[PDB]
Amino acid sequence: MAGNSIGQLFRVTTCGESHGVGLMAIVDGVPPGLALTEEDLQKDLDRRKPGTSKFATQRKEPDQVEIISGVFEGKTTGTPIGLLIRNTDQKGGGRSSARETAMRVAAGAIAKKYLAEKFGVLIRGHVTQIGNEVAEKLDWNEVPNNPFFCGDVDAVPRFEALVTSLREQGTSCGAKLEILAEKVPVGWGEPVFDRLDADIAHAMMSINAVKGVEIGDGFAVAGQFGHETRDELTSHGFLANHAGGILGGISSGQTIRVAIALKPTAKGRHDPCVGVRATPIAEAMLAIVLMDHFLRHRAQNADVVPPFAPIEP
Amino acid sequence: MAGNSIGQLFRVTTCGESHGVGLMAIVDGVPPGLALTEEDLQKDLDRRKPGTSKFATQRKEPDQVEIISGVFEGKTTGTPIGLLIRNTDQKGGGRSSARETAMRVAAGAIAKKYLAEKFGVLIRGHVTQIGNEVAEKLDWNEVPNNPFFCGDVDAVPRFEALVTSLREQGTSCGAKLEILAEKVPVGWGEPVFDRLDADIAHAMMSINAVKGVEIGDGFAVAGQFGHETRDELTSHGFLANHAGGILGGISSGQTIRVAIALKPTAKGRHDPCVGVRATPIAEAMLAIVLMDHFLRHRAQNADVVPPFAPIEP
Repeated sequence: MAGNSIGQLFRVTTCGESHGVGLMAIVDGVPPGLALTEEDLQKDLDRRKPGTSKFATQRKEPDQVEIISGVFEGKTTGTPIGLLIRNTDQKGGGRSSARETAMRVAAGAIAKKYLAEKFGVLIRGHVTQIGNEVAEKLDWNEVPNNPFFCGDVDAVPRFEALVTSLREQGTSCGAKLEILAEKVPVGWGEPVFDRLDADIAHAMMSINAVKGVEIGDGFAVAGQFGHETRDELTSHGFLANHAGGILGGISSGQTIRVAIALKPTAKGRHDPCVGVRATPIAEAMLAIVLMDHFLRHRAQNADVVPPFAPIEP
Repeated sequence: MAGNSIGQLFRVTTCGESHGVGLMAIVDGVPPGLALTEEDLQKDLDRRKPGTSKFATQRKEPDQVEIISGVFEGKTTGTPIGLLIRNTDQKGGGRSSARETAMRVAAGAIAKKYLAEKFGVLIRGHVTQIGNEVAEKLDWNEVPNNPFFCGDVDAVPRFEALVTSLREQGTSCGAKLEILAEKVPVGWGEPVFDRLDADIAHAMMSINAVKGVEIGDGFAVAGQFGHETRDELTSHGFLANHAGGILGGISSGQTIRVAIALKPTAKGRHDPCVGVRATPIAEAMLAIVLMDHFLRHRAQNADVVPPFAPIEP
């Protein structure tokens, strides 16, 4: 069955079998005035498989999302937004689990686009590891350039070789993704039980191969020592973002760092690392949580008193 | 300034400031007929101090939980159960935060008893690592013999040396705890968004200082390769809980394995590794989610029927 809803104020409620007739979502709480169209959503959808009709050799135009309510004349009305995908599962039956993820990613798209305009929040994820290959550096312009979402232009070949290797031998490997949210206003999160890190973990943990979630330095913290605050020299600065942007479960101000670990996954099926495909959904999940908490934080302000630096519309 | 509640069927709602008059919870959803008095709760509350006789230079009584409603003649009636702790702030000297943690432990104590009596579920935690010291073996008998919740009697010496140093040096260190849930029935959890692992993670992260949560093999999984090897005479059995007792977001029937990483914090009240005192609260939170998913699982179906299982009173 299903626990098919997520969010208090930004709410996504869904349904649909991968083999069923179609897939649906109702998304509540998105304020009126947001330019929004189907294309905005597909573009994130189609990001899940980074091919055009290019990617799978003879693949069709993919199944397309349709906005059924909530948008008037290109803009959000501020009523509940309905999404539909009709499954053109072309007329033992298998199942492709990109259909099971669609509604999340279409909804996250809505929360991304809203948070980018309003705040310039930018939510982006990259695979740091596949099995025994690690990326060692980050270049945002590189992650779209290779089919692993890898920020390290020199590991891409090494990742590529490991994928080529596994394919040969009827195996598959684990993955670790990092997702970041930047330009996130301070103060979001709801201790005790709805800390921003908690909802994040909750949300990420809805993705299927996930075995862990961490925030900031995450697990390394186990081995660390409390050597961060009392004495400085003249130059130094302790913005290492050890907390990964959440402290006491409310946003810092700093970028938000979350990592997750996806496990290995069971004609030639080119399996081998389905985990990299989780990036756009991991990005989706984070957006959905931040939007929810945006709305909660606003609902708890009689009205605003900044603070806001030289302004950066 | 709170999101002060957790659960859908087993629901726990709280309030109380540490220097407020008192602390309260209202716990919803416990079936009638569980044997319950204040003592079943203090035992758990008083476990935040592995030694209560074992204290630095003086100890108060301490502070006693009172059950306000939902029990008759020693038994849950099935009505919401009210809990209160009146702060004897005493009307400085010694100040502790054990207070923001009490209603959680008290309510976990309840979930825990019900699970223990009904399904014989066993939820215990142990500290696997403090700073640079790691414990190797687990002997449940050891766990309450030391003040570290440590299951390895050869690590106790080392943990003691480490902590004794750090306190005189004035340094704090992080910890890593493992919490286990044994004899948990198969079936529990609610995908897509309320998977058991998602709600575990969510809950673990309400504990301050947690920077990571992992299920089963957890972060090891990024570096792993996949198959159920193999077809030959010796090959590894599926029940090595790689999954830590959750599959596709629902309990497997295997033991539930959860690890969390807690970061270092910052007269003789110096907390070098407060992380170890989090063990009872991680037990409570795991009990609270389990209890919740039990009821939700009951609610889902009209008729329970085999497997025969172990449902042991």
